[PDB]
Amino acid sequence: NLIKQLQERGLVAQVTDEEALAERLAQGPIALYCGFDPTADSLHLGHLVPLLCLKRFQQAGHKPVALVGGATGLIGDPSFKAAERKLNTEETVQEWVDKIRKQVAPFLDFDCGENSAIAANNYDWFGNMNVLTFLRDIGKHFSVNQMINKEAVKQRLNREDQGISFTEFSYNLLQGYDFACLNKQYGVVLQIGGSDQWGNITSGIDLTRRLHQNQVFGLTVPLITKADGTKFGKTEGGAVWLDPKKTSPYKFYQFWINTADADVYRFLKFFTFMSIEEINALEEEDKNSGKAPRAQYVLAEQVTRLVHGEEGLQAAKR
Amino acid sequence: NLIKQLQERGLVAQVTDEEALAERLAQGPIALYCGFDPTADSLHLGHLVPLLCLKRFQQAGHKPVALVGGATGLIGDPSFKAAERKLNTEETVQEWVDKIRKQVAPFLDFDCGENSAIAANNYDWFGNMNVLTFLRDIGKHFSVNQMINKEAVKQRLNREDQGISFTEFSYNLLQGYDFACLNKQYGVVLQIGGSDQWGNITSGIDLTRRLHQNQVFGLTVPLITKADGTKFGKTEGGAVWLDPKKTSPYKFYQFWINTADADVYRFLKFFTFMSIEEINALEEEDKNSGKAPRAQYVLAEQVTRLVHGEEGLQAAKR
Ligand SMILES: Nc1ncnc2c1ncn2[C@@H]1O[C@H](COS(=O)(=O)NC(=O)[C@@H](N)Cc2ccc(O)cc2)[C@@H](O)[C@H]1O
Ligand SMILES: Nc1ncnc2c1ncn2[C@@H]1O[C@H](COS(=O)(=O)NC(=O)[C@@H](N)Cc2ccc(O)cc2)[C@@H](O)[C@H]1O
Repeated sequence: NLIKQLQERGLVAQVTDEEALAERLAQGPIALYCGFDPTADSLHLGHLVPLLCLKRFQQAGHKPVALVGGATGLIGDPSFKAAERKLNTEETVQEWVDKIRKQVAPFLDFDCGENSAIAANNYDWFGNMNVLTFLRDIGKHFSVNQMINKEAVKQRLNREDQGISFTEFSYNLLQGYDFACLNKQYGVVLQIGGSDQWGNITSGIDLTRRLHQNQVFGLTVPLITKADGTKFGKTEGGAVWLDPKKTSPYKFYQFWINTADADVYRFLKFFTFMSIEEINALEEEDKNSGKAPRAQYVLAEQVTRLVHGEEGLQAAKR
Repeated sequence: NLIKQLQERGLVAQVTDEEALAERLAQGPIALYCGFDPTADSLHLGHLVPLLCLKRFQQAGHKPVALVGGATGLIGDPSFKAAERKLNTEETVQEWVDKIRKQVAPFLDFDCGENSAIAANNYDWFGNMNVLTFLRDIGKHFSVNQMINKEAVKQRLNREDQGISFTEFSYNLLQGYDFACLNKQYGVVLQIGGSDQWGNITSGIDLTRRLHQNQVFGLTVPLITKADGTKFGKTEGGAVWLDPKKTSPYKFYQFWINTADADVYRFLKFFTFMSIEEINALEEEDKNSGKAPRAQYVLAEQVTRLVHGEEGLQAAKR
């Protein structure tokens, strides 16, 4: 039902159990979540993909759970990460964490009644948890042998000079517990994220089973990348952030206008909430027409409105 | 000096930096330590070897530091262990810690003067340590790449019949920190133990250097075994404990008095404080004499007195 709708938009990289998941969603409204680690004082285009999916699920009658890694942001996710990561101060991260929680709120409904979104921070439980308690209660459920063969960290253990500290090596467990922890208190039976989080989701699905005996699910979204294969979220000396202070609403609207034809339509399915029909109708429209493709104009006005509202939209034109 | 003296009686299997350690020991009195994890309500003959070396070191004017792993006892040292060591309740380990601590006290002098022994417990700094603090403050200094090639655990990894959990895989770090922690609060520059503890000692030496820029040392005593080869401190009633309640002084004395002629002398160098001379004069004595080797007698006399004193000695004779 819903999963297939997302597949139409091309926002479905993988699914742990496409049938049971599709069935559970049928039985009734479920609660899912997606994590966001503090690596800056603001999120960017890349992050906007998963976040938007949550809203998609919510409009479908589901309850989204946007979580901020106040704790995981202090260790670093090595998932398909070329090299080690910086250990930001406990204060700097806290400052960012508080900026993310507020930057995410507007994107979700926090009072729509039943499926009201909920903001969570893994620091709440990892920020006062003992080390021995962690290793014992959570670590005993992990095999180093299989932790090594996980793609997310594969290269980092085999390769020439790609190493990995014990710090980021345990990240997997942290995000793993998060799933179970959220499932235990909020009944979250689904987690979504980029294709690079598949390994972390898996661990979360497994742990939850041997911890609460609950069949949980995971759904990764494909990592968005420009047709010209040039990553995403970043352009020149400044990755397009969501904070209008780091990326002027005017500079934001311009970024979309500059979208290549080989992407514009694919981007509309990923960053807007337009029915796949009116989107394909727009493509077939720009095709037959001998005029300039108005797809970008649409794509720019849509996203700019979602991130900066009518205000920023009118600001990007003055 | 003292190093070679220990070599004379085969109590030294490995030494990190024999040279530097030699000069340091000569420079003046130092502070060493040896850990003993609570895996039972009592210690056995095997644990007695390293414990005695602490006193031997103390008689040399150095200060021994007998540490009880009130925390590590909850994790489990996998050093050269084929299987996963089951987890004991904090209530049980705590109950064992007290017994071991009081059982160790007698063996060391806790009020002779300056070189008074110290009773340490890693639970003091690991029991109230946040997981996030541990993972980064310590974990960042450890490389999974080299943790995997560690002899102590290389068995549990490169096998398809065995396996190691994240719990015991993180043990090394705990012991590593202990050395650094002790060196920072007591100035402990040396750690001793069985050859199986070499890996844990080394890790504690590099960690101390990376966190305090100090050069500590490590010395491991050979894992004493029986001539035939069978494990040491193991009989039909299980193992030979230092706890009278578990192993009567009578049964304790009989174990020694029944020592093979090929071990009786080594054991005298390992379990007693008789000068290497009188020990050799004793061996030379038995060598050529129609009588029966009185080495066994001497052995059972000495050891039994060190573990159960006069009371337990006269108890074995009745
Ligand atoms: N270009 C892109 N296209 C699609 N998705 C993208 C993307 N760029 C980033 N993302 C996704 O958007 C999110 C960005 O935040 S993130 O720093 O990568 N998140 C993480 O690293 C997770 N470990 C955070 C986390 C998740 C769950 C937890 O229980 C705890 C922590 C991730 O889901 C990432 O996969
Ligand atoms: N038969 C034997 N001959 C000689 N030495 C022996 C022996 N049997 C055991 N030993 C040694 O005597 C001690 C017995 O206690 S133990 O439970 O094995 N100790 C451990 O496992 C350590 N990991 C404990 C530890 C040590 C230091 C720390 O900072 C923290 C913990 C160890 O040093 C062991 O190597």
